[PDB]
Amino acid sequence: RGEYVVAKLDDLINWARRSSLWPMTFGLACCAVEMMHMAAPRYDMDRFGVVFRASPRQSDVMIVAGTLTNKMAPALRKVYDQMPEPRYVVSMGSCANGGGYYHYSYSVVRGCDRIVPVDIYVPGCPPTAEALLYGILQLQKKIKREKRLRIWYRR
Amino acid sequence: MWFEVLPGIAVMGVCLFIPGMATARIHRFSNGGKEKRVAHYPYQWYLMERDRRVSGVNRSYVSKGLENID
Amino acid sequence: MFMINILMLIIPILLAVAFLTLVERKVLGYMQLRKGPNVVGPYGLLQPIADAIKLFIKEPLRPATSSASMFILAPIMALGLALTMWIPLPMPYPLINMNLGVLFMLAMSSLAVYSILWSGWASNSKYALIGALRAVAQTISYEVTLAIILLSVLLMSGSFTLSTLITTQEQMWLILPAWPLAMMWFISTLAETNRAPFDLTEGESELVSGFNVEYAAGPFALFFMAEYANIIMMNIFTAILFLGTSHNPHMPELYTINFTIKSLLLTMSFLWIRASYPRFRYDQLMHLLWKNFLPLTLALCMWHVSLPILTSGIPPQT
Amino acid sequence: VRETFPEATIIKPAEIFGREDRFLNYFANIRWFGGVPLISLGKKTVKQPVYIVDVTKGIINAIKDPDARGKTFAFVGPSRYLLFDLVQYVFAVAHRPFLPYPLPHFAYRWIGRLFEISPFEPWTTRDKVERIHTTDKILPHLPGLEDLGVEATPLELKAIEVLRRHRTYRWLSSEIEDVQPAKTIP
Amino acid sequence: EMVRKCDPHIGLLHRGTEKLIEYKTYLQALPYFDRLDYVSMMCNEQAYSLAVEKLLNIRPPPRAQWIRVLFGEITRLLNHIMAVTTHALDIGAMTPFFWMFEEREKMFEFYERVSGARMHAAYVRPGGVHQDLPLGLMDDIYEFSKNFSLRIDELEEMLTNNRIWRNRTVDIGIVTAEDALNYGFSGVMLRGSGIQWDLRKTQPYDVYDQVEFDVPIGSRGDCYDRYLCRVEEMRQSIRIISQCLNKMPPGEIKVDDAKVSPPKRAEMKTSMESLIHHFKLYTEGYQVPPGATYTAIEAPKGEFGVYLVSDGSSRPYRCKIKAPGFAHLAGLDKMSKGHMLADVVAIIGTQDIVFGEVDR
Amino acid sequence: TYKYVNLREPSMDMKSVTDRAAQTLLWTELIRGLGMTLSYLFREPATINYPFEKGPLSPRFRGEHALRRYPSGEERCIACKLCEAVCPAQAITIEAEPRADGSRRTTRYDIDMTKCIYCGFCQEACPVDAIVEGPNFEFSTETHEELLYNKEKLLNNGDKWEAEIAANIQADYLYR
Amino acid sequence: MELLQVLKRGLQQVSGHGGLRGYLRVLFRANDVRVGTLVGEDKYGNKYYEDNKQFFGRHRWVIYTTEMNGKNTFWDVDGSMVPPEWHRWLHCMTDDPPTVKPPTARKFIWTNHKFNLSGTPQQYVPYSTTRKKIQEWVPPSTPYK
Amino acid sequence: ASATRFIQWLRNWASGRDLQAKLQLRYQEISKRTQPPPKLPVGPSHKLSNNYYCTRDGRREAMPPSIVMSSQKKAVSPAPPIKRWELSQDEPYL
Ligand SMILES: CCCCCCCCCCCCCCCCCC(=O)OC[C@H](COP(=O)(O)OCCN)OC(=O)CCCCCCCCCCCCCCCCC
Ligand code: SF4
Ligand code: SF4
Ligand code: SF4
Repeated sequence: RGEYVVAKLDDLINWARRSSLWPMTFGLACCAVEMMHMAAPRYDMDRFGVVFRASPRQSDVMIVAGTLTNKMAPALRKVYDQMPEPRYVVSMGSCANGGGYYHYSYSVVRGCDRIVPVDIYVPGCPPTAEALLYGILQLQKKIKREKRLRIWYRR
Repeated sequence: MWFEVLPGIAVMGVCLFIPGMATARIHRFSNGGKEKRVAHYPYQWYLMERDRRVSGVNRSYVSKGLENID
Repeated sequence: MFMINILMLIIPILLAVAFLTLVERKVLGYMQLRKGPNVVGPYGLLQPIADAIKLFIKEPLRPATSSASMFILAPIMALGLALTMWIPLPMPYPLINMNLGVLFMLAMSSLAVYSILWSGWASNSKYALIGALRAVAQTISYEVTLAIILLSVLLMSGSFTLSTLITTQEQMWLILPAWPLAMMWFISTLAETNRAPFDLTEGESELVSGFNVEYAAGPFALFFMAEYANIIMMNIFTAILFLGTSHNPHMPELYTINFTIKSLLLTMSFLWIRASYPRFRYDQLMHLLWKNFLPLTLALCMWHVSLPILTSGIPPQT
Repeated sequence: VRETFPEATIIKPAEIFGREDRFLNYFANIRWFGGVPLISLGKKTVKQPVYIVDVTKGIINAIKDPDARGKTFAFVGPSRYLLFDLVQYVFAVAHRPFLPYPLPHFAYRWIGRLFEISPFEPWTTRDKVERIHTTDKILPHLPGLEDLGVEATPLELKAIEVLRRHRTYRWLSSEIEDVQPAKTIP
Repeated sequence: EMVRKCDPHIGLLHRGTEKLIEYKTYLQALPYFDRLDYVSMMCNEQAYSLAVEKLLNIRPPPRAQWIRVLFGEITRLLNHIMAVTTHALDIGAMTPFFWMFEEREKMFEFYERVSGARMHAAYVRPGGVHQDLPLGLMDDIYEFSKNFSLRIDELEEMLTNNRIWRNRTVDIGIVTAEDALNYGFSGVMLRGSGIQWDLRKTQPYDVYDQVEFDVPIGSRGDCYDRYLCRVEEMRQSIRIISQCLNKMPPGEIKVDDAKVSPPKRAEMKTSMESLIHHFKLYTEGYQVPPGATYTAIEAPKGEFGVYLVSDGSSRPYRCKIKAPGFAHLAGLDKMSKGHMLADVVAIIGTQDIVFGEVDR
Repeated sequence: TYKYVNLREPSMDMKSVTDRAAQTLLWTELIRGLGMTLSYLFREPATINYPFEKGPLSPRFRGEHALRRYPSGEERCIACKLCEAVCPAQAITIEAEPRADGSRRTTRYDIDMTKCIYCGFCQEACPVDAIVEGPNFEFSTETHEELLYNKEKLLNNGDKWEAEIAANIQADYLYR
Repeated sequence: MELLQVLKRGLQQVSGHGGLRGYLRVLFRANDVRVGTLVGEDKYGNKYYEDNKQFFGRHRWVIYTTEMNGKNTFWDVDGSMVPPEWHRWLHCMTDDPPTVKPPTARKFIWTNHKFNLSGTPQQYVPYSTTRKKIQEWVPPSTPYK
Repeated sequence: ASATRFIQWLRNWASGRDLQAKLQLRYQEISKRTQPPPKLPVGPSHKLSNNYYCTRDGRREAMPPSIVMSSQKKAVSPAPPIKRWELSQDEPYL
């Protein structure tokens, strides 16, 4: 039965991908400090298989951790496009979510979702390191629910 | 705790043990239960070639003792 | 049977490399007051499997500006030559018994450098080029001292055959009469494997990812496997050179167990060192080797030519 | 469709070219097989390809245009080309060597089935080969893009946008005016 | 890899903070200062509060002044841990970051217990502080401070005498005392070159004149001396914190003047005057007499000041923020002359730059 | 007062010079650094087992917003708009009118949680403890729209979280 | 010898979880095999434990239920499953568990706690809660003209 | 705190410090997470008499700047020269 085989292969590729999320070493402002605390010993993101890698070529997740300005927007889009696929975007904190404290400024992008597609929004200013971790585990469960091979089988 | 790093070390240790163990056992299997003959110099290869001729079965690891001298 | 012997060499190597990645992450983690992987499989035992699968179903990228053929060739060279470095290793019996096994390992290590130069150059990007030229500097730094350090040790063993080192050290480890050379050998292997505090060709905090910055997915995994394979192999070489294990011909597995423990501990010391020190500047590495090790290595090469002769303890040629 | 929904707007585009098309990208990807097979060497086929943005703007104007209800439009580009001249232009813009050779219809069909075996997205098919070598109909009786206010975009102004990524590093930076256009069937 | 020119292009985190403030009441503008040097949150709040308290011609109560110095010095510990360990992280020593960020995490808890926020407390306000310390907080700060010097001792074991660390930082990025002054440097960027200057000693604020501490001074003006100064400033911060724990006085924690500081919630719900003042302070906000002040503090990164222009209403007319890192980064090209690429990595770290304040 | 951080002349006697030579040749200070990371290997790690274990928080923690009620079930909010006036981010939007019983109550109460800076000014300004920041911090969403809270969402939050919110207010209201 | 006592403690943990099956369940569900004192259990099946000899942060924990509100949570668990009354104790905002210090009862407090519903058909969708502002003129339904 | 005697000795020796006296993990020495209620004091203006606001009004004491010169003897410095700092007696040299 192909349905059974593709279902199990979906679980494997999904499991491999959520178990090995490598965020891009990419942070913008104060939200990036709480992201540092998620890597720090109390939360130890690395224990979930979540490992920062500087090169976009070797990253699976972009965590937009801070305010995105108009001057920075093209560079953020550039390094997101240079991520191979599958790739995911986590929006962290009010600034990245929708502009936040600087929403009405002439120099700020009102939410990073105007520039890139976003999989998870983590609320807070900043979200606590635990809140960000909750967002990463929420991303993992979203990847767990993906049905790439089951949909291909029924195409 | 630190001893939770051991399981990965044990798995890594087992994998590094296999190549040496396998090579030693494969050598005995392919040389009639003995170490593979080592031929670093022409003299040793000459003796091994003579063993192959003397064996009667074209195997330099098949030894012939006094039973073969009349 | 020989084809089976080859497979029972490189498949375990790849498995040991995969689980070394877990061990480094755990060892580094606990030295950093955290745990490292402990979710993906019990105690993180499945973490390497997820990473490998992840990378190989990830999209590989060929950069627009890149030289296509060289870009693909370089990672193949890296892993293929990393595996080649293992075939003459006596554990206690080598897969390929060589007369000049040490000279074979020197040559194969020199050839492997071109997998860094060509990957960096073929990428056609500035951080990759900077990383590649750091490898040129690194090789210039350590290569001369490394060969002459080996020579001094081999003047006590008498040959370039790796199995002879087992005979040489039957009574005593060579680290006793050659601990100064063992110290300089150990640092050179860190520079040879591009390891901290000599991780300059990658130099993450400086070059993002250096020579492999444009590599993704499966091609990236090949460079990673090659590096960790070389870390283990270079520390097996060190164990044979300086901490020789006794070989009982009728119980060869006792050698393997003892020799494996020594190789593991030496590999752990690489992880230990990475956790402890800052990084050299790549000109300071060149001056370390040329202005410190090389003067001392030249003097000790003179001493180890004379010492066998004046003590009447020259090793046998055979 | 015209029976179920009599007031529908039916739009009939020629082959549409754009960044993610299966047209200019399809020809440029023939380069991995060396020469470029063509039925009758592409001298018997004529195409009038239309830019993606033109079709898009035509759809958007049809929504807002009350006159568009119940009509049938034909969206064609400004120029008609011989299939041979079009593919020659594609390889010139991409700076790839162009080695056209003649392949008869039955031979091209046989290879089409070869690629149909793929359970994924076939690189080509028998049906695809047919449509590429079909002449683009001339339909003067139907309204076109100009009837909806869209001014058709020439292929000469947008081919580089689609085909720049098909070049090697040597030719990446070549500018739009470096390649001479294709003969347009007047 | 020789650096022939450094051209910092900033503005990638410019968010028009100074323009936004013109549309806020003085209270509403206070949280913007948490997000400048977003590693020294409560120190930025204190500088803004001192400027407003100066234009208002009011004084915060003694207990609030002691709390401000206590949490100013805890904030200096937060800043120096981030400055030193990321500096080491860039230079390749990744392990101290992890040991010391567990300490940062414990100090984040102190922030959360007084304000309910781990970082952007919005706790220090013109008039005093927002709330009094919860019962039991000072015992836990004391327990933290008892052990912290050992954590500094472990950091120094890894770096201070390490020959690799010294090779990366000794004689790197030398700035002369004269150049440092003309380039507008401040803080450790002056004291590493031997200049004897620290605004807590020379132009003291809330209760810094009542505590005893030593200013560390360098002798070579390079990265290594500036690293030693930051390490010794952490030890002195612990020394100051000890005195604040012992000398904390009783009393109220915001100015007893309900035309500036809001009344207590119980008063607001009983007294007509208190309700009116609560209503007006949270809508129109207190008006500030017209005037202009430049007020500066010894922030962890250097001299942090505000040029605050009041037009007489309840919203500032102009608020110019002087970020110490702005002048420091302008000196990067000067300091990087003759150095290699990896030395520029070290020099960026030795300036201790956060772009929330450089760009605003 | 000041102190010099780096101003010391090494002793030039034979023992000291030979101590420094041993340090240079035998890498003693580098070996000492190895001892420190070794001691950490054998220390219990600081990591907690999230989500089965949680980082500590206090009653003052500022998290997700909620609209509260009196014990009778009546809404506390009487549409004074103090929270909307003080909001540093202009994240609050309010409309009000007389209710069918003449009560002064809101018909709109939106908080744009992507504008909000989670500063707590709104709960300070509220005269009746209607709007609070609760203790929840695990409400990340998959879409932006899910963070634009209207009054129905905020009342549900209050009903959902009131048991914890009331206990937290009880613990801290004497500090306010 | 302590190394022998350590093994007994680790071997005891297998019995403290009711045998190898229960031990392996908690090892694979929570990656932790510690045994604590059962502080209490909520109506959804979550079990709460303390061990005050553990360091602060590790001294309280929850073993989440295997099913909640009709969802299978044997493998899929998340911090939002903790109900509010236990949330305060689990995050150390209070010393007293709700078994000892019960929360005050109100007729409007949710009887059934809901976890994070994002990405499901129960998710929140924003909308304007106000009525139409301008009433438009409606023409008559008869031809008088 | 649960480290065996041998492990305590090992890390004590490697670090060169007695690490058990100043552990970086917190146990029972921390404050209880429930505390008795406070009873905060009031400020100096909480009086029923002799408390007229006009006598304690800081804002209304602010005055416009003093015009020293406008376009409508010994030399001076802005202040006395700064006194030279003293070396610390706690630890003059690090
Ligand atoms: C009978 C008569 C006998 C005659 C023979 C007598 C010979 C013995 C006496 C000679 C001295 C023996 C020791 C020689 C060892 C090599 C010494 C050396 O080169 O190190 C010094 C080197 C100098 O660099 P630096 O300190 O920066 O300053 C130099 C100024 N130009 O500094 C360095 O190299 C620092 C290296 C930095 C990188 C270190 C990272 C790893 C550190 C941990 C390694 C631990 C050692 C492990 C050894 C394991 C071996 C298996
Ligand atoms: S959301 Fe808050 S903490 Fe994050 S970058 Fe913006 S202001 Fe800073
Ligand atoms: S917490 Fe602050 S920003 Fe958020 S709604 Fe309340 S007043 Fe506005
Ligand atoms: S929530 Fe409070 S402050 Fe806001 S309008 Fe309602 S009653 Fe007024």
